[PDB]
Amino acid sequence: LCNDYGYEPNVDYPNASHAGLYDRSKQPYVDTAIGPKTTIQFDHVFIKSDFKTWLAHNQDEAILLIRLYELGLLLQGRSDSFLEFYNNTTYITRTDSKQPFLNKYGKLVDTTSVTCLDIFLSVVLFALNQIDSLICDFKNTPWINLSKEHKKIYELVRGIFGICYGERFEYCPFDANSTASALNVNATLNAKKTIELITCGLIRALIAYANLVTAFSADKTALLHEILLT
Amino acid sequence: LCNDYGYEPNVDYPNASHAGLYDRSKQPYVDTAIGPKTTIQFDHVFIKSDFKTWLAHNQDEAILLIRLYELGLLLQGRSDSFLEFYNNTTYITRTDSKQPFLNKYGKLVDTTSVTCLDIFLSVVLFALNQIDSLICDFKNTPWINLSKEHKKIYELVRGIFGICYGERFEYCPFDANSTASALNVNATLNAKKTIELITCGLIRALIAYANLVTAFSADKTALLHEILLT
Ligand SMILES: [Ca+2]
Ligand SMILES: [Ca+2]
Repeated sequence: LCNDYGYEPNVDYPNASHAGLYDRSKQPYVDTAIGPKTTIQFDHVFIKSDFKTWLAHNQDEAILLIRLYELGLLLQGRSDSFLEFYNNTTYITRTDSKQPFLNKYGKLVDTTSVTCLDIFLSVVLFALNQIDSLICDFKNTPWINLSKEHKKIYELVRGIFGICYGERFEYCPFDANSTASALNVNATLNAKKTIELITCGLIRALIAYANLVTAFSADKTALLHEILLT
Repeated sequence: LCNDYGYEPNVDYPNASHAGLYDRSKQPYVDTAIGPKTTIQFDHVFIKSDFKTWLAHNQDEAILLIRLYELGLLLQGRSDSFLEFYNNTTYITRTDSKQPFLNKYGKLVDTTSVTCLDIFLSVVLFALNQIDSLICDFKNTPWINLSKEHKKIYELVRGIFGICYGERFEYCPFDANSTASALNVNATLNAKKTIELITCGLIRALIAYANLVTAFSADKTALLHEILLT
C-alpha cells in the first residue's frame, strides 16, 4: 500500500523540518517569513503568496515585466505615471543600470492588494499583446509594411529589446564609398534584426508572465478558500 | 467637464441596447446567455466568465492548449487519462481532423468549477514549461546536445508541432547517390526545423495562455467580490 497518502508532518511543521538533517532548502526559514513582501490580501484576508515568491526568485524577469508595464502606461496615455516613473531615486551618480526599475520592483513586492496587482498584470498583458500584434503585422508579408499604430509600437519596443541606439561591422573598409550601397541593403536587415530581438524578448516575457499569473491565480484560489472560513 | 463618468445605462441594460440602432455587436444577445458554458463557479457561486468567453471566441487556440494538456498527462504519468483520451467519439469514419479534441473542448466549456479549471491550466502550464526548457537546452550550444529527459520531450513535442512524420525536396535527382551525403548534412537541418516549428508553436500557445489565464484570474476577482455579499 502507498506510504504517501497525505500524512506529512514535515510539511505541516516546516520550521521544525528546517532543523532536520536532510533539509536541502537553499535559504532555510525564508519560506515562513510573513509580511507585505510575501503575502497578498483581499478584503484584508491574507495568504502566503506564490506571486510574491515568484518575484523574489525571479528578480531579473520581474524587472523585464516592469519595463513592459511602463510601456503600457505610455500606450494607454497615463502621462503623469509615465513621466514621474523615474522620480525619487536619490542618487546624483550612476548605480545599478536598472535602478529606477529596481525601486519599482521593491514597491511591487510591497503591494498586497489583489486590486492593485490586478492592475499591474492587466497593463503588462496589454503591452505583451501590443508587441505580439506588431510582430504578426511585420511578418505577414516579406515586403515590410506596418500599420500606422504598429510603426509607433515598433520604435517604442525597439527601445526596450533593441537594436538599441548608441549601445562598425557594416562599414566596407575595402571601399568606403560602397558602404552607401550597403546601407540600402542593410536597412531591411536592421529592421529584421530588431524584430528578432523583440520576438526573443517577447518569448522570455511570455514564459515569465505565464508562470507569474498562474501563481497569482493559484493565490486567488487560496483566498477563495480562506475567505469562506474567515 | 467629462461626460463619461460611470453613468452608462446602455452598459447596465445590454439586452435593451441590442435593440438599439447603433449596436455593432457581431452576435447580439450572446453576451447575456447564461449556463454552464458561459459561467464558472466557486462554492456554487456563479459569475459570467471571461475564461469561457475566451474559449468560445478562440476555439482553434483552445484546441492547441487541449493538445498540450494531453502532453502534460503523459509526462505526469496519468496513464489512464492519456490512453482513454480519444474514447467515446461514436464515429467509425473520419470527420473533423481534430474530432477527439473538439469533444474535449466541449467538455472543458461545460466545466464550471474553479477546482477543475485550476487543474486544466496547471497541466497546460506544466507542458508549456517543459517545451521552453527543451528549447533552451537545444540552443545552449551550436553543437546539439540534449539531456536525456529533453530527448524524450523533443520527440513528443515534434509529434505536435512537427516535423510530422508521413505528413521530396531533399533528394538529389542529378546524382541520387549523393543523397547519402545530403542526409548527413540535412539531419541537423531537420532537427533545427523541428525546433523552430516547436518554438513558433510555443509562442502562439503562450500568447493564448497568457490571455486565457488573465481572463480566469479576472473571473476569480469577480468571484472574490461576489462571495462577500452572497
Ligand atoms: Ca505587414
Ligand atoms: Ca544543449
